[PDB]
Amino acid sequence: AHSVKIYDTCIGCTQCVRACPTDVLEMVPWDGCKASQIASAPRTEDCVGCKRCESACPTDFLSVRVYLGAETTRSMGLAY
Amino acid sequence: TPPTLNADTPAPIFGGSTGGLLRKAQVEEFYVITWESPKEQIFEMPTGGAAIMRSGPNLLKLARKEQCLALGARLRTKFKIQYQFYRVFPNGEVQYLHPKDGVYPEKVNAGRSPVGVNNRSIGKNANPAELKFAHKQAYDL
Amino acid sequence: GPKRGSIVKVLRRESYWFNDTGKVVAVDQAPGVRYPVVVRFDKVNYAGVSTNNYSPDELEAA
Amino acid sequence: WDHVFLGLFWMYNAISVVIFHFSWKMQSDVWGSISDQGVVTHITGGNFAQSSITINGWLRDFLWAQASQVIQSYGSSLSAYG
Amino acid sequence: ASRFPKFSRGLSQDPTTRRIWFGIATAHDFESHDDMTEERLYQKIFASHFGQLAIIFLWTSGNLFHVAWQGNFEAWGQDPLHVRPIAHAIWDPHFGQPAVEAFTRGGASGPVNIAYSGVYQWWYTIGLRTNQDLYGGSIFLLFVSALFLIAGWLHLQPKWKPSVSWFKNAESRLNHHLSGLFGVSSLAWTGHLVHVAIPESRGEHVRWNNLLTALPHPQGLGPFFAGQWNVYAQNPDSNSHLFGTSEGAGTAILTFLGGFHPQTQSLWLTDMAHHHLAIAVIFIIAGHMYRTNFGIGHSMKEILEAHTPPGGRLGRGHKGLYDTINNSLHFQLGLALASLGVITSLVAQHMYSLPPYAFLAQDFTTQAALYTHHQYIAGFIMTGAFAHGAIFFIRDYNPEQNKDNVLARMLEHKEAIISHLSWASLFLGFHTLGLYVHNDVMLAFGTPEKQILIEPVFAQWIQSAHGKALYGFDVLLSSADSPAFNAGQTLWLPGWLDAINNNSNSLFLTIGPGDFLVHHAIALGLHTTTLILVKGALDARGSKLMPDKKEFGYSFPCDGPGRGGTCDISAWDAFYLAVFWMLNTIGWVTFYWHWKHITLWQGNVAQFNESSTYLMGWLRDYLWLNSSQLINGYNPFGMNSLSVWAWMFLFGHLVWATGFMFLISWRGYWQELIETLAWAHERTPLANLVRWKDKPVALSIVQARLVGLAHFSVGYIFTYAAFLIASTSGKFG
Amino acid sequence: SISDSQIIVALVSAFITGILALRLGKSLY
Amino acid sequence: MTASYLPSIFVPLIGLVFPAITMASLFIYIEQDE
Amino acid sequence: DVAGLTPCKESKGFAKREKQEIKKLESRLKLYAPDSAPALALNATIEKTKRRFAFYGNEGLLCGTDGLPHLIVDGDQAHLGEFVYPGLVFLYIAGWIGWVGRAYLIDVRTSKKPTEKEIIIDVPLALRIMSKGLTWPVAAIGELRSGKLVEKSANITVS
Amino acid sequence: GARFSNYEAWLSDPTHIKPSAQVVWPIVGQKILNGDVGGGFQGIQITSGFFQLWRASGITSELQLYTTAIGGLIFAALMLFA
Ligand SMILES: CCCCCCCCCCCCCCCCCC(=O)OC[C@H](CO[C@@H]1O[C@H](CO[C@H]2O[C@H](CO)[C@H](O)[C@H](O)[C@H]2O)[C@H](O)[C@H](O)[C@H]1O)OC(=O)CCCCCCCCCCCCCCCCC
Ligand code: CLA
Ligand code: CLA
Ligand code: CLA
Ligand SMILES: CC1=C(/C=C/C(C)=C/C=C/C(C)=C/C=C/C=C(C)/C=C/C=C(C)/C=C/C2=C(C)CCCC2(C)C)C(C)(C)CCC1
Ligand SMILES: CC1=C(/C=C/C(C)=C/C=C/C(C)=C/C=C/C=C(C)/C=C/C=C(C)/C=C/C2=C(C)CCCC2(C)C)C(C)(C)CCC1
Ligand SMILES: CC1=C(/C=C/C(C)=C/C=C/C(C)=C/C=C/C=C(C)/C=C/C=C(C)/C=C/C2=C(C)CCCC2(C)C)C(C)(C)CCC1
Ligand SMILES: CC1=C(C/C=C(\C)CCC[C@H](C)CCC[C@H](C)CCCC(C)C)C(=O)c2ccccc2C1=O
Repeated sequence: AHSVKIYDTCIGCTQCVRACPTDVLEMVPWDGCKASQIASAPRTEDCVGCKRCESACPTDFLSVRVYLGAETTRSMGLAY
Repeated sequence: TPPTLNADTPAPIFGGSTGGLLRKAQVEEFYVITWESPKEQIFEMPTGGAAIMRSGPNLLKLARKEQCLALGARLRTKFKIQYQFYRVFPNGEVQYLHPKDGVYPEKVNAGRSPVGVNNRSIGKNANPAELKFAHKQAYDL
Repeated sequence: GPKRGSIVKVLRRESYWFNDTGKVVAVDQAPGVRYPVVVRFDKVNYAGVSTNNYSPDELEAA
Repeated sequence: WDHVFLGLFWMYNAISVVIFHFSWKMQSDVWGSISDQGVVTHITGGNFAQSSITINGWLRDFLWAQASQVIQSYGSSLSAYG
Repeated sequence: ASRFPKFSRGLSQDPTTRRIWFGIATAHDFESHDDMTEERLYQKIFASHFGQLAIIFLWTSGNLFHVAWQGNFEAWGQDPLHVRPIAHAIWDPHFGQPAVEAFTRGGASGPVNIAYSGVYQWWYTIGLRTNQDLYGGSIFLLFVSALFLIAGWLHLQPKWKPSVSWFKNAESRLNHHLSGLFGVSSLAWTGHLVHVAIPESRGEHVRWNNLLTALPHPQGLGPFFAGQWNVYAQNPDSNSHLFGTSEGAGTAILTFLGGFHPQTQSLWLTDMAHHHLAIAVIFIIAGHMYRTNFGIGHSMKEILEAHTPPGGRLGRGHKGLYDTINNSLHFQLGLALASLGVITSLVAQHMYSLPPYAFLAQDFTTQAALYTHHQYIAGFIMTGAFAHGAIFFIRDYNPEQNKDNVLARMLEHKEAIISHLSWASLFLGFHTLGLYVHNDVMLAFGTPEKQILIEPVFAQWIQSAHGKALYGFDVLLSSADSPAFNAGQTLWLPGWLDAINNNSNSLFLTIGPGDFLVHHAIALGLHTTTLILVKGALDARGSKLMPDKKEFGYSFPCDGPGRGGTCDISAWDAFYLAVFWMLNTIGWVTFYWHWKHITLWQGNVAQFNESSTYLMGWLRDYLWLNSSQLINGYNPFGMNSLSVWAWMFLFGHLVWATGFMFLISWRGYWQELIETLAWAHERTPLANLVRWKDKPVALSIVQARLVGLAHFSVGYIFTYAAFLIASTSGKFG
Repeated sequence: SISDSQIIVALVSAFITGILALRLGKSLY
Repeated sequence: MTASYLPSIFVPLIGLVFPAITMASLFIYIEQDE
Repeated sequence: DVAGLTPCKESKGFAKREKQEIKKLESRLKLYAPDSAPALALNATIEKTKRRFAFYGNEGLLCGTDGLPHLIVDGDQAHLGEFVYPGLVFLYIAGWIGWVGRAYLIDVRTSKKPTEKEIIIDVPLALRIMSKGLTWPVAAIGELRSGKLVEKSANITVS
Repeated sequence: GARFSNYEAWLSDPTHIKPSAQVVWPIVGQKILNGDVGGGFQGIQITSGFFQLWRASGITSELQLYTTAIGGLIFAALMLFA
């Protein structure tokens, strides 16, 4: 239930989606940086808060930001 | 693309473990992963221990989604094996998740919509002191 | 935007290199690029990177 | 690595309790100075069997009592310990 | 809204156990609730204030009733030096016979506690002499608490709710507070002191049944309305007055004598009456300043706007500082907490030097408790003021309205402030530790004459300027020719100079090299604490490591392991770190005070005056020495009255140590432990018939920090309260 | 409260105050 | 102490019964989905 | 005198602080022969104690009610040898250290790999700067007057 | 143990002489760390138990220590060489 956001500074490094261990981030056609690629978070209902995404974007400050919100069973990473 | 359909393919050989399913899998969701292999190797289970996958089709049910993605990334990297995994509800309603449109989320693909994309630089969001008594937070705008 | 090998000072308020100088590498001249200028700095940030791209209206001091 | 970090403190706790046990039990029921006719008086006076059953006993009869040599060692050959 | 927290949906949909915890935590943050508007919030604040007042008055009434029912107040009244005040009785079914015989001291028929809160002297001073008066006060306080509850319920009904625009009427609220709540209350207290307290001190009974009969002055109200006001200061009590009897008592109601009553060693009642009259008149006059609706009066906004000095030295001045303080509740809360925490240290520093209650300063175990209590309260309050300043900066500050005022220029140059606070704290700590360790080595090598002893010449000069004649400075109040001396020679200096030049009370105790070092340690503590709190409050909106901190809120665990590591980064964590330093500073201050006064009361001030200049002296002559009756509260030979403290003391330690458990070990270990504990519970027969509803999870990160700090603080408070009470009351100075 | 009835008076007054606090709490929730 | 039989009536009714019933009430209020 | 302290060469409590220590040393000494290393060491210690106690009285320090010197860090001209006289030389040394370090940083910063010249010092240049750092006040004040001491385009940012 | 120890004196009376094999230079008043251990010696009292080990080994002269010291040094170099 955490809120992921992708600001318009992604240079299409594709590392955010490679790092996320939940299949949350995916690439999308969006012209404007170099290769008409951008990130997209359609499956935010599965992000646990790993913040592996933010630890990969080599932008000035950041282009993908995770905001920890309401906690659920999927986001808590529980298996019991 | 039409999402692949489940079947009754066999399961990898495994002597058991104490890191398997729990009651969460009968009152809530649980996941199942399949793949295709050309021989019989030894692969490390994401729940502890090793198992010998079988030739051709294999099907494995786990307890979380992160387990399936971990095992699938390990497969795609070490064995060069493509895979999918689903989520099954208590009432037997299968839902197809990972290769949602066939292509993995790394490679670009047409017919994909952008979600959660803001048309501004991260350092431009308004302060949290104008949007008070108004549940818009700072960034959903 | 600016010339190649030009020393420009940043104005991006949320930049590690704010009020610091850097030499342009190569500004892309495509029609629809939002941050074409590429500048490399001689001091890494908390993440370790030293190259970053800005828009021409976001950094200039000469 | 973090489990080793956490286990170092419990190893410290265990070994400290062991050495406290040994120190007090030896000074109380083993060592001493015997005089003629056989009379033997231990250092503390055999107060381990009765005073070591309560944490207060370990506080005063071991820490407070035996810590009275180091604190007032100033101006003596045992000053570096103080 | 269908589960335990009905004011939030995020916690309602939480299946884990955390739903419980964060339901009790975010229970009073009315701002961050569901569907909150600026008119429900203010009314909830109003009703909660009424409930708080009700609770306070119920507590006071309970104290009165329990001293009246089980205490020995009447006996204590006629011998306040050879009897112990009883707080209440104890009925513990776990007690043993020796414990009953031990705790049955005093005059009671069973086992009781001894009141170390000083309420006996307070109630006896203001003129209470019988359990009947205490019971009357108790029932009256029950009545007023019931009235406050009635009003609190009333002002929530739809017909009588106040509007949000009524609360923001700052002018009229300040006017009425200043005038009524301060001046009229002080005037009523002056009336009570004149009518009931002073005559009962002279000896004559005065109660409700004869209020309009007995007048407090032989020529009452005549000289007052004729301007001949000195008539009420004709003949005060003399040195032979016995407090309670009429053996050598005067008739003046108001005067300015200064000093202490020679018997009770406390201030003169007439002096308190005169002071309250003066400040009542001052407050009443100062009330009529702001325009309410009568034409005259100020506009507190144009006053703020008018104070931009010409020359742009500090930007646009105070333009806009009215709306920020009016609309934001956290700004007002921070100002209130700071101004309250300064005076709740002022009271602590004053009440021991100038004891205001009869036969105080002879209860050597009560003054210590009062000082320690009030100083710890003041520390917590001073920390809360900065906490709420940070919350204001995070969620209430508008950078567009506050365009270039002083509040914006504080954020504009915060790096300089933090750098200079850092430098001051580093300097103080370096040099204080260096001198203490040098003196330690010098005493260790048997050469005590080679230690750096520094006389506090500035404070000694100040004391000499107050009339002390020990250091021979002879400046401005010891000089017999200074106009400052001749001015107050007729009015109060005969008593002030007499009290301050008597080296047996707490009025400006003498100071030497040992006080210098402790004052510098106190300065270091204050500086480091304000450094932490100011760094937090300033880099609460954002820093170079995380320049969007305002969007994440006040308390959040971290921002991931990336970017080098951003653990413990929020402003709530700055406050959590500053709490430790606050506790440490207050511990230093209380250690200093308690050792100084123990050595004063025993009779050998030259033990503190000589064994404090090094650091082993504190560990051996104060901590280790004064713990001989504490730990001996029970032993294999029996037990005595201090046993309870000997328990509590140890108790403290335990709790304190348990705090470490929550501060050293972090969550990822405990969650991976719970995940197998749940397995073990599920895979056992005869025990899987039961079943948990809330999924068991490890405590959160900020929650773990909070629990750890709570344990640390409770232990720190308890193991020192026990020690300060046992080591003192077990010897009584 | 050296007397006997006075304790009963205190008890009943505390009970009334408790009912008042109960109503206030209900209104606050 | 005038009564001296009230402390034997109240602390058993305030340290044993009062928590026993308020914890049950609060547990029923916590573990309910409405 | 000042602060109610008597001078140390008249303090009747200094005599005891001397004679007690002397007698303790002699009690230690009487456990050996007058021609053995412990006796020589103890006699040296006693002579050092006497030389120390016969210097404080001559300097002018004020002793206390317990027979211990007390430092008047006030500015008193009769006591400049306690704080301000050593404080000035300390400030000189510390300004020396700081100035030569700052100058080394300034010089290194304009090189090829300035980060390399900070884990691997270049002793010739460092020695040159340490040598030239004797007249640091005449250089610091000169850099202040010439507007070369501080920067204005600092790289702090806060969003 | 060979150069700054009261070993030979300890051997003549092991029950009244405290072991000591370390002496301190007199510089800043630390001379008092050289306590009176007995036998005409002044130094810190050691607790390593080396005196008992040497007495049990048969070592009875400071010479027999000197040599072995040199011996150790040789092995040191040897080890380094290897
Ligand atoms: C006087 C006491 C009287 C007796 C009391 C005894 C009762 C027993 C105590 C119960 C304590 C429960 C366990 C501790 C609280 C849980 C910790 C926790 O969840 O902690 C986290 C809490 C809750 O965090 C909140 O968490 C929120 C989470 O949002 C949730 O809530 C939001 C709306 O609230 C949205 O709904 C959102 O979707 C949803 O996820 C946000 O992050 C908020 O910004 C954040 O504030 O944090 C907060 O701010 C902390 C709130 C408390 C701050 C007070 C700290 C003061 C500590 C002083 C030191 C104590 C010293 C004791 C001295 C005594 C001496 C003798
Ligand atoms: C806050 C005030 C306060 C406090 C802390 C205490 C504390 C105590 N009282 Mg008590 N008492 C009080 C007010 C108070 N009293 C008042 C006003 C009355 C008059 C009605 C009494 C009448 C009374 C009697 C008759 C007896 C005690 C006894 C006791 C002791 C055992 C506890 C007990 O049985 O309570 C029982 C309490 C009551 C029967 C009435 C409660 C009084 C008010 C209404 C409670 C205040 C509410 C409080 C502020 C809210 C707390 C909130 C908190 C949970 C967060 C204990 C020391 C017993 C004793 O002496 O044992 C040795 C005993 O027999 N009390
Ligand atoms: C004469 C008129 C008057 C009076 C008496 C009050 C009185 C009060 N108002 Mg109020 N108010 C007024 C007009 C008035 N108001 C008007 C016209 C408005 C319209 C804007 C408001 C709006 C208003 C709001 C919105 C709120 C109040 C609140 C309060 C209460 C403050 C809390 C309290 O009791 O602190 C008591 C403080 C003192 C007695 C002052 C003591 C002085 C210092 C601080 C302490 C010194 C103590 C001394 C040295 C030693 C004594 C201790 C002793 C044990 C020895 C208090 C009862 C608050 C409240 O409680 O809500 C219900 C609140 O939230 N008022
Ligand atoms: C096994 C150990 C043990 C136990 C169980 C007790 C039990 C008791 N002792 Mg006790 N005592 C002991 C050992 C023990 N003693 C020892 C070793 C000594 C030293 C010799 C003493 C010395 C002693 C004295 C001197 C006194 C007691 C008193 C009491 C009684 C307090 C009752 C009370 O006020 O309840 C109310 C309980 C509380 C107020 C504490 C709970 C507060 C909680 C933890 C914080 C708030 C809770 C929070 C809001 C959430 C919970 C809410 C809840 C309603 C669900 C109780 C019968 C007192 C007494 O008899 O008065 C009647 C008393 O004055 N004892
Ligand atoms: C962050 C913040 C905040 C907070 C802050 C704080 C908390 C502060 C504090 C502060 C403080 C707490 C301070 C204090 C001060 C004090 C002072 C300033 C004092 C003074 C004094 C004086 C002036 C005195 C004088 C005198 C003398 C000395 C002698 C004789 C007498 C006389 C009086 C003359 C706020 C909310 C606001 C806002 C937002 C942000
Ligand atoms: C006289 C006297 C006194 C007083 C003192 C005082 C009061 C002081 C003050 C002071 C002050 C108030 C200060 C100011 C500050 C400063 C500033 C503001 C600046 C800064 C500085 C700088 C900048 C420096 C630089 C440097 C150098 C020079 C060297 C190297 C290092 C460095 C680079 C750092 C006393 C009583 C004690 C004693 C007697 C005498
Ligand atoms: C039976 C027999 C045999 C055999 C024999 C044998 C087996 C032998 C062995 C031998 C041996 C087995 C020997 C060895 C030897 C050794 C030695 C001789 C050593 C020495 C050492 C030392 C002297 C050391 C020293 C030191 C120390 C103590 C410490 C410090 C350092 C050093 C190292 C210096 C034969 C064949 C003949 C014949 C038949 C019979
Ligand atoms: C022990 C421990 C746990 C596990 C501890 C647990 C699960 C807490 C539960 C303890 C029991 C079940 C409750 C104890 C009851 C208390 C005496 C009072 C409860 C609260 C009152 C309001 C009743 C963590 O989860 C943790 C997380 C992060 C850092 C450190 C730690 C940590 O140290």
